[PDB]
Amino acid sequence: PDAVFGDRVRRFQEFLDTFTSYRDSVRSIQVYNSNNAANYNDDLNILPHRIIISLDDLREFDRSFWSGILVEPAYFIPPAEKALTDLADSMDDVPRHPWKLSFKGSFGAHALSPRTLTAQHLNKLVSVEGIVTKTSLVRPKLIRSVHYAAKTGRFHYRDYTDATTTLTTRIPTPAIYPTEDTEGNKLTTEYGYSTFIDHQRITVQEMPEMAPAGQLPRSIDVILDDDLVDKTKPGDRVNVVGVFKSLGAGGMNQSNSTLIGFKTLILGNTVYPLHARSTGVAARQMLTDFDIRNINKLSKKKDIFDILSQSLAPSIYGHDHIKKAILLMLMGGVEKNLENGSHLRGDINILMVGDPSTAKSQLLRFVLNTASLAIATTGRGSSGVGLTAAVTTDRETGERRLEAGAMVLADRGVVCIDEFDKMTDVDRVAIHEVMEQQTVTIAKAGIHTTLNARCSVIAAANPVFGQYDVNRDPHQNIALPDSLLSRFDLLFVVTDDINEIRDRSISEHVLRTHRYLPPGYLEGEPVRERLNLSLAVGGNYNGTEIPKLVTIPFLRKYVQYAKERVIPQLTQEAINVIVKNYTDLRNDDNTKKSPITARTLETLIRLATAHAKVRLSKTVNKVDAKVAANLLRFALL
Amino acid sequence: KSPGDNIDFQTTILSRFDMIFIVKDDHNEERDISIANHVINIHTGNANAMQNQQEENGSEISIEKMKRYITYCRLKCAPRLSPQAAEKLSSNFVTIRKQLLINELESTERSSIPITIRQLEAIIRITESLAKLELSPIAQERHVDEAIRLFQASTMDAASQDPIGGL
Ligand SMILES: Nc1ncnc2c1ncn2[C@@H]1O[C@H](COP(=O)(O)OP(=O)(O)O)[C@@H](O)[C@H]1O
Ligand SMILES: [Mg+2]
Repeated sequence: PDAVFGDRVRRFQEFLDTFTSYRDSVRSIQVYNSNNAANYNDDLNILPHRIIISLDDLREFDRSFWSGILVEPAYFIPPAEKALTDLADSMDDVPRHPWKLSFKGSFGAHALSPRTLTAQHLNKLVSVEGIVTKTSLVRPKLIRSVHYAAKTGRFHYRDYTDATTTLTTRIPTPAIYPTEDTEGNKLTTEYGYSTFIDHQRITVQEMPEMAPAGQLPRSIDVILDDDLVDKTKPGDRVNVVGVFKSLGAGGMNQSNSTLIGFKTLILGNTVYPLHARSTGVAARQMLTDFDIRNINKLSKKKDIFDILSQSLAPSIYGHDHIKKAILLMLMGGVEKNLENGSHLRGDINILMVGDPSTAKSQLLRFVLNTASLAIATTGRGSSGVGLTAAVTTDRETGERRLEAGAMVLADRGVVCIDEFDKMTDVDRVAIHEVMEQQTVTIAKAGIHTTLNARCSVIAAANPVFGQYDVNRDPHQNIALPDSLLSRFDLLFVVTDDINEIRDRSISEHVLRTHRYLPPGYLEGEPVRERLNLSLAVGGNYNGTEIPKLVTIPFLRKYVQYAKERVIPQLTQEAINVIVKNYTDLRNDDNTKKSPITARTLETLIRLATAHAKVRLSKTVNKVDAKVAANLLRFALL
Repeated sequence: KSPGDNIDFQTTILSRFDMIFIVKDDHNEERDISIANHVINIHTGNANAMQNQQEENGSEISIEKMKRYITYCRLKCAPRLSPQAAEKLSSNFVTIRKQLLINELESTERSSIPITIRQLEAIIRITESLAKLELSPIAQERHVDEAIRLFQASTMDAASQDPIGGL
């Protein structure tokens, strides 16, 4: 019993009593676990015993304890965890594992990168952001072994600890695995009564956009324990909060005699996956009730389809039908999985082709910034293994494993392909399978695997002459094969025809767009660039929370809500419209930019379903089918 | 030959550049004499003494001092165009397209060098670049006229070298 330990425990009791949010969070975890246990008893999921703690609240309550948490976490985190366990045990007596702690908030000088991690930060709580490059196999670690002695018919047990389990060092007492009892009787291992805690080690390298352009990168190992396991995949941007620890003896013992130094790693307490641009982490936003009410009150309006569309990229003049197509693609339709395993597409593919300087790349860059899981690729820059997958070899097991390409990484997401015309044919015929079957089949030497590639694709192409020609055949203008043309749901030809009034209006719009100042910025000061890393949970300038046209942060709240919540179902009144329009398009005498197949019918169904998603309707209506039908007519005529 | 016929790459690459210069072989006696005199001045060392004298005078600035000044003006100044400087740009942008439209309608062949909205943003960038020299937070009409003159000297005369862009 240590007196300063008890004093720190009592101080964290006072902090937990003052801030009732953590008191409510412990109770909310406990009622969820007890309700699931009662459901399993009567007729699932379990929540881990750890609490998110704000460092700013602790700093306001007690600056000494906050600086103790940051600077000497070994002396301050175990008292606080003991205090949290005491609180949870005092409340859970009426309805066993000790409670853990996680940390959020500003870290100040402790917000570092793997390059910025130095030996002065050892034995300190640090928050480190980077990219996950390597992850190890999840391995169980024996904590208590249970054994049976058949001669006496009794169960024995032995507890095992290692240096990574405790923040404070302890005298290492290595107790061997018992095969005798104290009297010499044979022991048999009771697998299933023993306890094994999951253990992982990941490598966090500094982000390639925050790393210097010529230097070799710096990384650090992070050890994760039971409930922090498998919260990451390789390629994720992460923020790991944990204690920068030194372990063992750096060769000072006689047996060791070498200059690896003291081995250093982060004992992770907290792992936040971060959303960065063109990464595999999907952007998510926490929806408050007020935002849900705003989304629902916009849903009842009649002009909601012409309000969200024009508010996508208001800094681009024209392309009004393309904005509608991008919105319906972001809604993304409903995927059908039949009882015999046959799959039907839900997502919408858009090809744009036409004259240069027509804001195609700007639209691609907008979709890269406004979509939750958009990944940007270029034509010749990416390759066949670049988009689909590749096979490499890991160091430990020596067996071949898979590296996921851009299409696999953008599963349930968005692929923005610029310079679609300049792509190699091998990667084309790779893309044929992805855009329809929505899967990637790898048949390499020894490995045969099917990966999910459920993706929306936006493509920007150019005509073979550099400029679109009205008098020439559009098949001659695009010069793309028929099978790729059929995959894309909507194909838009954007010609830079020039008229005096239109050039006047575009010139005024661009000139008034270049005269924008951000709020809080001086007239002469340059706008600074801060890279956007968002936490993933689970032409008028003054648009402020749905006055006329919505903000981009609110618009992706609407898209997220419509994607998770409503799953519209097709009905007869939409079916008649889409059947009539499909028959008319199949038997039209007019020449079309896009060929007409049975794929256009499913395009009509997906577009009607996507428009129903905009209205937050559980049913697809006639008005959805007609707008989906005459949106297709613009892309064809 | 056309300007797009002379280059060994796609004509759409030209549209991505803000200012394109076509450097000419003058083939004139008096220009050749002057350029030969200048190169002999450089090789003799008279150019070094003259440049040092002008740097003492101040009509020429030092390279390191220019580098540090460029860094200073890049971090400090970011000019904005005035509203009275916008309508002149919108007129001087639409007159080029008015000439180009009737030229391409008469010829019925598309010009090898195009004028696009990216060229409008290019003239905007030139205008806000001239004001960044003066550490001026406001781009005025006097910068717009110099930007138009610079665009005439580079992109427009190269476009007039194209027979389709001329006429
Ligand atoms: N309709 C338009 N409205 C606003 N800006 C435009 C428009 N068309 C082109 N631009 C501007 O011209 C520039 C040229 O880039 P972009 O048009 O995206 O090239 P491309 O069309 O060849 O992909 C962009 O910065 C964009 O802002
Ligand atoms: Mg482009």
